[PDB]
Amino acid sequence: ATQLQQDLTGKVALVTGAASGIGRDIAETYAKAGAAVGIADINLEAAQKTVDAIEAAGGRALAIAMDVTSEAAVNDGVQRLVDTFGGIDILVSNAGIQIIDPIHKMAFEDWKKMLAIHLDGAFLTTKAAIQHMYKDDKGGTVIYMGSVHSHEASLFKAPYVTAKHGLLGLCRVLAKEGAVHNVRSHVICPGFVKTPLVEKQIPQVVNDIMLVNTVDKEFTTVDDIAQLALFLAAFPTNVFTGQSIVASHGWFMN
Amino acid sequence: ATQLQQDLTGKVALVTGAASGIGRDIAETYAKAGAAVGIADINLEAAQKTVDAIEAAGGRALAIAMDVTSEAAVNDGVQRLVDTFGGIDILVSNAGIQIIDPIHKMAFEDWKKMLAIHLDGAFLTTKAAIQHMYKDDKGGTVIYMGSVHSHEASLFKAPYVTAKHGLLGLCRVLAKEGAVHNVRSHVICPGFVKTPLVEKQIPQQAAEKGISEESVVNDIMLVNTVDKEFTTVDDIAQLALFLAAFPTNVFTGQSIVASHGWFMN
Amino acid sequence: ATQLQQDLTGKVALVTGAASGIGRDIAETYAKAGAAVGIADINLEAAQKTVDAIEAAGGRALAIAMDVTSEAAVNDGVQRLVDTFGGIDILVSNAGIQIIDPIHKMAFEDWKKMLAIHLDGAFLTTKAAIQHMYKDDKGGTVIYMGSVHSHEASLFKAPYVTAKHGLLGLCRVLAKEGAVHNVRSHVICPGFVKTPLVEKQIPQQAAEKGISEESVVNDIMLVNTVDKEFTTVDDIAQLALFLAAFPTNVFTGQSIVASHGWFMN
Amino acid sequence: ATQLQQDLTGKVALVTGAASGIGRDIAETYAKAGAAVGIADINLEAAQKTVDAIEAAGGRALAIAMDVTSEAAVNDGVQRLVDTFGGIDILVSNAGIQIIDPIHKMAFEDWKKMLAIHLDGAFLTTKAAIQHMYKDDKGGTVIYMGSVHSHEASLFKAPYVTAKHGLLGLCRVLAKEGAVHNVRSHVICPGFVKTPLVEKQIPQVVNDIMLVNTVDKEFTTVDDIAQLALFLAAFPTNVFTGQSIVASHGWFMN
Ligand SMILES: NC(=O)c1ccc[n+]([C@@H]2O[C@H](COP(=O)([O-])OP(=O)(O)OC[C@H]3O[C@@H](n4cnc5c(N)ncnc54)[C@H](O)[C@@H]3O)[C@@H](O)[C@H]2O)c1
Ligand SMILES: NC(=O)c1ccc[n+]([C@@H]2O[C@H](COP(=O)([O-])OP(=O)(O)OC[C@H]3O[C@@H](n4cnc5c(N)ncnc54)[C@H](O)[C@@H]3O)[C@@H](O)[C@H]2O)c1
Ligand SMILES: NC(=O)c1ccc[n+]([C@@H]2O[C@H](COP(=O)([O-])OP(=O)(O)OC[C@H]3O[C@@H](n4cnc5c(N)ncnc54)[C@H](O)[C@@H]3O)[C@@H](O)[C@H]2O)c1
Ligand SMILES: NC(=O)c1ccc[n+]([C@@H]2O[C@H](COP(=O)([O-])OP(=O)(O)OC[C@H]3O[C@@H](n4cnc5c(N)ncnc54)[C@H](O)[C@@H]3O)[C@@H](O)[C@H]2O)c1
Ligand SMILES: CCC(=O)CC(=O)O
Ligand SMILES: CCC(=O)CC(=O)O
Ligand SMILES: CCC(=O)CC(=O)O
Ligand SMILES: CCC(=O)CC(=O)O
Repeated sequence: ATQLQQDLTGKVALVTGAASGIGRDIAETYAKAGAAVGIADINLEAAQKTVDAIEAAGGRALAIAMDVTSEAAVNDGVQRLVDTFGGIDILVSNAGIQIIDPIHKMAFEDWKKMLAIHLDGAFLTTKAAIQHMYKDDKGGTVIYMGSVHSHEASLFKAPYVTAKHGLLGLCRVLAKEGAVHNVRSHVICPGFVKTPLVEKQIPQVVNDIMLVNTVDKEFTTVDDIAQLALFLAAFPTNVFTGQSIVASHGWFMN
Repeated sequence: ATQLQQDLTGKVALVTGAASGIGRDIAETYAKAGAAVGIADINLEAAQKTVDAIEAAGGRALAIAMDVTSEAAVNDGVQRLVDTFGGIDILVSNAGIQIIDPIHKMAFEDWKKMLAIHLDGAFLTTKAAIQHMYKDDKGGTVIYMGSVHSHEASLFKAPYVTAKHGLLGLCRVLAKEGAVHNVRSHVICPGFVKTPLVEKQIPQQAAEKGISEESVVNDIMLVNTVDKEFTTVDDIAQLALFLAAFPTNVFTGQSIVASHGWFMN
Repeated sequence: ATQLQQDLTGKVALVTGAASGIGRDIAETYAKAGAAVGIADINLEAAQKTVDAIEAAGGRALAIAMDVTSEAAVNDGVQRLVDTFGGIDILVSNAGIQIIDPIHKMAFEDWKKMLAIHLDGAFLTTKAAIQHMYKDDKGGTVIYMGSVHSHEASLFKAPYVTAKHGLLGLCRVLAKEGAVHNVRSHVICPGFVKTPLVEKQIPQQAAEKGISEESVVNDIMLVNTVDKEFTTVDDIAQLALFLAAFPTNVFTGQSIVASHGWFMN
Repeated sequence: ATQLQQDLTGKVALVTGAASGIGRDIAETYAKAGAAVGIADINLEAAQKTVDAIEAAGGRALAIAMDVTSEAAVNDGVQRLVDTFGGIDILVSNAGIQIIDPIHKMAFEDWKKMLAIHLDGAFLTTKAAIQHMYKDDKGGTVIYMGSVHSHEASLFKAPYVTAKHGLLGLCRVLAKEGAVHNVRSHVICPGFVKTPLVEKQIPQVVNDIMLVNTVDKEFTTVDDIAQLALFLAAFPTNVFTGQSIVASHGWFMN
């Protein structure tokens, strides 16, 4: 007989985009599970508010100014975490934005900004993290925040769908490369969640366009994603390495 | 901030194939979490041994003689569980066998036996279970035991690969039909696990091919893992408990591959 | 610089379900390309009508009474084609029916009938065909008629979706086993095609739901196409001829979806 | 009864990376089928040699200097084609390179160069092409050159696998957006082909690493890919819009 593992005591996690939404719930969930957590965001003030809440709730956290499009900012922020907490056991590459336009109208600047945040961010944070994890084959976990848009398309989201599909590719290479150093990789693929990234979109409908391909017309929640991220991060074996897991109430059945 | 849910207190589960291997660990893990478990298997005596181990640890279980190929045996055993513990919240359709032969040699009766156990067993237990779960839209969880062989093929396993592919289809239909009744469906897709279904295969293939058992394991069975590791019964029982206990229906219709990087879904 | 190959001169094809719909067009298209075609279907008279149209256009065909659920009927009909035209180069396993009911209402005998036609029919015709194709490693092409329902689910179609998922598995195993004998396998996955199997469904679902036939077509059947278009029998016959005539085994084990953007594979 | 369609008489195609390998066979195949073909390459001299061969073989072609990473070079080259032949009916986005390194060793410059060629090239050529195709809903075909690495990973190819996965995403969005203007999109996914991109790799093995996941230990050929590209380009209906088709001798069964 067995039981679920969820203790991250002694572990150090870095979550990008951790000032808000899904990242913030993953960070606070990891801190409640006993991890020391780096709150990495381009918004340093918002990151420090998250850290203050985590510390008041009895956890350990560090606010890290990090534009994930910048090699220097990624390398310096990972080093700050390692200097502060002694290492890095978990990376969640979660920072993201949305920019909506049809391909024939979309600015090339907006295309490149989307790939810079979603794909360059994923590459830079992965490379920095695994350089530490590969030391003495101690290993670690890398989770990418994908989407149902890793697996299928929607109108007017060309660069987002391109990026979220690409994150599967990066995850699958890291599973192969990382195996020899005890590094496992996963992609979590949510459906729509009522974060600021989405409550933004609703004004600029729920049952008829956004939840139309769910089986039950339910939003995915931040706690759905944070529970799956804790289950993966705490998992005692590398059995899930290379996998994507869709959390979408039946929108794309993987 | 949140945390994992793993409490099945007050829940009733039926696990087919629970005398052995993956099903036995899922049943014992569900009982440890507070579920009452129906142990459904071909022989009452073999099922009763799993019941004995659950009762020794302070859990509640019932041995159910159920050949999942039989409509009457499936209907009668599901009714016995409901009559005993008051309902059914969780079905795990897990009973299986392996018959190995290339298509051009495979006996038609072996093809039919394989689809009956894997596919008719999944239909019959599903239909009997959701009759109860659909009542007053109480709802429940149906888990199918698929495989990496739900998603790709291996030599000499046509009916097995056909069946494990088919179970994704049944799960996807049940996700759509069950939603209005609070029924969620899932497929767990293990890589090789060293149950008796596999431990039998190792000496056999070593002798046929005239290679070491190490070669069978490393160059044939685990050749497409990234790390040359078997999946374990505890891997699959932890995933089954994570899904059975999950507080929302967010995973309904999904397959999750637990294979050490053999087919990256 | 290259060009398409579409010459089947000197080839012998067997198409199951070729009295009607998708199978009839594939058979007539293969004959036009110079193949001799076995028209296999439940009734000799219905199959003979397809043979009549092929002969009128200057082609060679044979009506074969074959219930693909029967091992003896399948073995006897494959032998008749081989005895008549000297061999079998191409199998298209296409015979099918649709039975619509939600899982909780579906008769077990309807589940079993569906898997027998789609899955036992695919095993039996495959095994009988490759006995011949494996001789002297002459080789050949096996095409399964899958569906979008090979890859995703719809309400009330559990056995159909289970079967069409299963055919991907059988195709993937045959790709691995057949390679050493120059046998290649493929699954064609159409969206909705207005054959009699579908034209029957439109009035029926309009009457049950109390909606227009336009609504059945646009809001139910084609709702997940990008352009609200049916797939056609000529779409599927052109893909079948492209695959049957292809000069290399480059597509072996693949499924190709022909669905106007309904499931993008 | 029906038959295969392969006549491109009256049609205008643009193939990127058309000076060499798969692109060159697609271009010459389209020209033999009666299309006027733009031979778009960063190597203008190599492009003009391809054009000379096509013209001597009795076809129509135009050499177009085009770095697909450059918005200006893409827009100017598409306009040159349209000015010369009267429009654009077919785009094959095929230009590519390979850069091999593990994630922990890979230069960030090499990551960005790979995404610039594979993904920015695809975006820029698509946007330019569909602006013409969308005029009076005349429509057209866009084919991306993916890979088995659209669908699964190999060691030491993080940016390539990321890019080829991303091309599925872009194709699936264009199928949805393009449908209202009679534009269809496809991805062709070859396994290994003995082009210069690969005969390069063999020195720097065949049966045991490169063809190990094929069912028959065969290379994919340039004519395999060119036949599939002609079959799609000539297809009388939009039935295959949004689809990827794997041509790999059983390496990844889609
Ligand atoms: N909300 C949804 O429906 C949904 C669904 C599936 C996937 N996603 C993905 O989840 C992730 C998080 O999205 P969210 O909904 O929580 O959004 P959010 O806007 O609530 O949070 C995103 C965070 O990323 C930060 N950020 C933005 N650009 C950054 C940069 N260059 N460097 C560092 N930090 C940066 C923002 O400041 C913010 O704190 C994204 O990758 C998104 O694509 C969201
Ligand atoms: N072991 C593996 O590597 C592996 C990997 C992937 C999937 N699976 C699947 O896991 C499931 C469990 O297999 P396992 O490895 O634990 O094997 P196992 O042999 O240890 O257990 C299977 C159980 O099923 C029972 N069973 C067989 N036919 C039955 C029938 N008609 N009615 C009722 N019970 C029946 C057996 O008696 C046995 O107790 C099967 O569906 C199998 O295909 C196994
Ligand atoms: N029409 C669609 O929209 C569609 C879409 C995807 C897949 N399909 C598949 O295409 C195939 C052909 O269907 P269709 O639409 O042309 O239908 P159809 O009814 O026009 O033709 C099916 C043929 O199969 C024959 N058949 C049925 N049971 C048989 C058996 N036991 N033995 C031998 N022959 C038998 C029928 O007599 C008939 O001639 C089926 O496998 C179906 O599932 C159809
Ligand atoms: N060869 C294979 O095994 C294989 C397999 C699958 C996919 N692919 C893909 O097929 C496509 C063609 O590859 P190939 O093997 O024919 O390679 P190749 O090297 O033979 O041809 C590539 C061509 O692209 C051109 N090119 C490079 N950078 C460019 C740029 N910035 N702008 C414009 N043109 C540029 C080169 O000059 C060359 O003429 C690529 O996208 C590749 O990823 C190749
Ligand atoms: C990917 C689902 C999500 O991130 C909402 C959106 O599509 O903008
Ligand atoms: C998928 C089931 C397994 O790992 C054992 C088998 O293939 O016989
Ligand atoms: C997939 C077969 C089809 O389009 C008709 C049906 O679903 O009944
Ligand atoms: C994608 C297959 C190919 O392009 C060869 C390679 O992996 O470099």
